[PDB]
Amino acid sequence: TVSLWETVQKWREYRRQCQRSLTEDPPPATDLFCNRTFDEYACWPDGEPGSFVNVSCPWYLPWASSVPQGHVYRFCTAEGLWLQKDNSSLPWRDLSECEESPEEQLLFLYIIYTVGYALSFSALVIASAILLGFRHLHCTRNYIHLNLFASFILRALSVFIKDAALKWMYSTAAQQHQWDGLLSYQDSLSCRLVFLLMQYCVAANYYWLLVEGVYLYTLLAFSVFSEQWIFRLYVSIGWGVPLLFVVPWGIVKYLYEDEGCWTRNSNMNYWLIIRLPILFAIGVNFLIFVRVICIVVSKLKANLDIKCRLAKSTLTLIPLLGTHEVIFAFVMDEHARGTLRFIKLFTELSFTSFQGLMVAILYCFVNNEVQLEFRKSWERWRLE
Amino acid sequence: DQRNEEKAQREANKKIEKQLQKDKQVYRATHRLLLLGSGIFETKFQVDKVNFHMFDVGAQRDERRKWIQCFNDVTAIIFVVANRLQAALKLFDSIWNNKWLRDTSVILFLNKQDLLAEKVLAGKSKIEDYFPEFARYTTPEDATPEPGEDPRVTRAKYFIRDEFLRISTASGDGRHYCYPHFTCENIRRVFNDCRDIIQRMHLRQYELL
Amino acid sequence: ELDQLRQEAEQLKNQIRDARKACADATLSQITNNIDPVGRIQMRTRRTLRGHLAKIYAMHWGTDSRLLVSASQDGKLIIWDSYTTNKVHAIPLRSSWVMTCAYAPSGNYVACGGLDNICSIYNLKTREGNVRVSRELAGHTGYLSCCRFLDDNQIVTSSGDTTCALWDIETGQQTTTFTGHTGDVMSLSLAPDTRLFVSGACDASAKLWDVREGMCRQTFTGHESDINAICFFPNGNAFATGSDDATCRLFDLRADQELMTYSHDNIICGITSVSFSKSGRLLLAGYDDFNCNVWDALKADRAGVLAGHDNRVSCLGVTDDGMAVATGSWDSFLKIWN
Amino acid sequence: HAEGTFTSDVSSYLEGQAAKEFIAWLVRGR
Amino acid sequence: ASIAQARKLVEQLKMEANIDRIKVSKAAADLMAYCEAHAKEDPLLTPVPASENPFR
Amino acid sequence: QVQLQESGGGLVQPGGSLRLSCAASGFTFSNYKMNWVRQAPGKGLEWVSDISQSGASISYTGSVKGRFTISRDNAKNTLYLQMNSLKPEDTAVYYCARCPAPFTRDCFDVTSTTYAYRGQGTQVTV
Ligand SMILES: *C(=O)COCCOCCNC(=O)COCCOCCN
Repeated sequence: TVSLWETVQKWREYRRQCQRSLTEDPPPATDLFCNRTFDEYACWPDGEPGSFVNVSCPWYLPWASSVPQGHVYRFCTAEGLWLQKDNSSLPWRDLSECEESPEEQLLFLYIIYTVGYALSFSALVIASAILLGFRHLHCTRNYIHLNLFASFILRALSVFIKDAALKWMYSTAAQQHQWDGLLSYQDSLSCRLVFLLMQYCVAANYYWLLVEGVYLYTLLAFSVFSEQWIFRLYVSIGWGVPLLFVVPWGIVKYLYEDEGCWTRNSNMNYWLIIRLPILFAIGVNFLIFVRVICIVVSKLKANLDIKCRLAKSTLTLIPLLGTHEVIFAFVMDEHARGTLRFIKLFTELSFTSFQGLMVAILYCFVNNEVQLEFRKSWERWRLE
Repeated sequence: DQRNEEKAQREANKKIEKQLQKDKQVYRATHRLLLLGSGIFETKFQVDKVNFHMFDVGAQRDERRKWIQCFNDVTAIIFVVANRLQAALKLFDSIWNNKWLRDTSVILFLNKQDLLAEKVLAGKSKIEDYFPEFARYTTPEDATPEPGEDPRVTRAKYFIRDEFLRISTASGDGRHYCYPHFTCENIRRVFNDCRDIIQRMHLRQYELL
Repeated sequence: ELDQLRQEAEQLKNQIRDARKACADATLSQITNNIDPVGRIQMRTRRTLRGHLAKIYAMHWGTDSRLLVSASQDGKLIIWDSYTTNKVHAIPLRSSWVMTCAYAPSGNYVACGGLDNICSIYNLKTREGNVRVSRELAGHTGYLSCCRFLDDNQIVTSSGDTTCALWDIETGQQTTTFTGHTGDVMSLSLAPDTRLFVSGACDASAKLWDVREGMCRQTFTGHESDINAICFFPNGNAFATGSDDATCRLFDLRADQELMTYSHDNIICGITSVSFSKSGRLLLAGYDDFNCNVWDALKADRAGVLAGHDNRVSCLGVTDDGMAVATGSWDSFLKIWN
Repeated sequence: HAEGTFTSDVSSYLEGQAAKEFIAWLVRGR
Repeated sequence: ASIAQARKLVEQLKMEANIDRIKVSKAAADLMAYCEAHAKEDPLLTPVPASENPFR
Repeated sequence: QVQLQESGGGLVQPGGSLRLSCAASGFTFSNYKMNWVRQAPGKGLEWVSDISQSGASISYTGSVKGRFTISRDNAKNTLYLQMNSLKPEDTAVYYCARCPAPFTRDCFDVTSTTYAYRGQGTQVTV
């Protein structure tokens, strides 16, 4: 839990302590003494001529806990100067004790899901156009798919913005502002709202997958109720229930542990305010998936291989409910170190990024009802 | 002041569309069935809080090809079967293969279980004389006979059922289904079949069947 | 001996066929060979009337060419304002199996009927302001397939019991019965002066009836299957029929025979509804293949298509001013075309 | 969820690299 | 009996055989002349400008 | 005008043979599935046999399989019923009934009391 901001603060305090000393410092009062100084890295006391100076390894160093007992060295060398060499315009320094004794993996995970979210984003805006454009396709089922399609789009865009904000808040322009101790994007509410939008857009996607499962389960439970009433509840559960734990998370993340635009999960306990409600959506769609598959096998064997049809229906139902998540969902970050973490991150990110693509292809493009609407339209267009 | 009367028309329209929404809820929550065995008789019954409206045609001529199209969107047609047996097979065949009833499920009630049970005792003409291929018919091994009855009533029952399933399995195409009964509660059997029909209708919209 | 009677009728049928053959000196396709085609008719959907829950069997325009009643098997009569798409009345029916509806020429009444074997008259101009059943005309032993008002007091109905009836609405009694069809009478069309009407039945036959006398003037054959639809030509001297044999035909009252057949090789579905345009140049026919075809009535060339419906086109009507066409459908929508 | 976890891992890595290029600047004489 | 229905068929056929039928050529010329005298009155044949269309 | 005219009936010894013809007129014969229907003395109309539009799909009532054979000749617009091994219970009036609509699989109402596309019938006595 290192920090740039705490490091720079400590530097100024270390700046202060020795900077105070160099004024108040009692004179060596031995001639041939070496003038004391502060070289932006260490405070060097006046040293006796010809002999080396052993100085405490700076406590402001980020990795300084590693080694309490280190030292930096220079030499008075008895002319009142210090050692210098050709090709160097500085007083010889020896830091070799005090130094700090995968980008590509993370980059590979990034490249995967950036293609996945881009392909999902493209296929989902041209799949919502088909559902919205055709009036015959309008129905309570397609209304729920439209909100789910939009929920993926908000999840895809919020990721694109969030890779951009992480770029903004770790930029060579930004850091130099933060060394200079001046204000940075990181201290703005502009970035904290980006990573509060990314919690809502992720959590709304998980709760619109839940609405898809709950609606399908109520149609197949032979349960008939008000449609007008039921749809208003579903819209307020997909879009509104996420607010009931994303907003409290923002309240807690603002009062407690405000840092890093909220990018870093410092406590790993307030991070449960988002994880547990999401795992409730993950759990229920797995239970709904099992019940729906049991209903399908009952229908299939009532017609007396059924495993080509059963496998097709199982694989078609997985993107709609997001059940690829249960495999690694209970593999909680806390318990997920080492290569396991890689596998958890790879499978989840790669599948979720492409999940919007599956649902667009399966429930819009290859839908027989949708294909019928296109064939009907082409022939009508031919007549003019 | 045409806007004064256009406001009145728009006011009366919203009042109508309000009632049409209440009527839509009732219409979608009721299952309507055609019973084929003054101008039409309506029976309301309710099973497990589900509303069923059964319509039996009366005082219509024996020609059905025009008025039977009115029932293309019932939940199911209930077909009660009493050479009256071959005539019932022909009627079921033309219902099953009619272009407007091709998505309508049929619940077969092979009626007169006791009559078929008593007629088979040396007075059986309706299945033996009219169907000579029944004399070489054997009860299927997966038959579930009722506990206690002649072994020749279960044979006649399954022969009749297979006569109807021969029509229904030819060109079914997974759009409408036949539910044969009385070879093994009638309102419960209609309710269970209607629930199966509704479920299969939903699983097709989700492309799960 | 009915055999001697059965063979005398054979001789009369040959005598009638020879008298018709003598009159067929030319064909309507030869008379109209040198006239210009109507070109391409391209109507667009101007309105879509939404609000019916089940399939629509019947619509009928008002004489003001603005209001229209539609009948749906969800159990509603809806009077629409076609100019503004507003619903004016929604009438719940005792029986939900309605197959026909009529709008009275005065605008004061609507009629409907179906599998209940009853024609029900509804008063639209009640003093209180609600719409109530005025009369229920009972006496048919089969479903009502069509009904048409002569005035506020007379309505003519056709039935699946193979008859047509003329009713006195105030007394509720059947004034006249029109017998002679051997199949379900499926459609009737009143003449412009309402002195005659034609009815098409499921015996592939159409008959012309004298309203006052109660007797059949002429019988028209030529169709191969059941006649589903019938409509007079605007001048009352001809009529068109639509059948299950996938053709339309034009019959003339004074030549007593068929003039055109409106068929194509690609059309193998039955005609559900027919109507003429204001001048009679266009014959519009609804089909089972979800479309409506516009026919050049004088040249028998398909001039256009109305292709907006997703289910069976069940009904079709042209306004009295010729301004618009309305089609109902089994997809539960009405469309206004223009 | 995956997205948050990945973001916290890249965020932590970036913060540590940044804090370990502030120190490097200082050794370069700032 | 079926004889009573067969004798009514003969009666209807006799009354239907003794009617005056004009030529089809004259009958076709009357329908053609009606559509010509009312071609300008048919909005579906000759579309009116959108100013005059109540369904514009 | 739709017209079906049956011929070929008559008196025959039990065990004899007989061939019925149906001359069709007034419709496209090849567009329609055709049926034979009979009415025994005292009984109602009962379906005997049918043949599809091409002539490939053929079916019979159970009590006549093996003995009766139905054929259509679409060129001559004629439907045939060849009856062999006739039994005394085959005594009936035999009707040639056309299906109501063309190009259809279903065939409604051909055994109705007043069906229109059915001939006057021919008497077969055994
Ligand atoms: C320190 O922040 C100054 O930047 C230069 C430090 O260089 C480290 C940058 N990343 C790497 O060198 C990658 O190697 C270590 C990552 O572990 C994967 C195995 N090489």
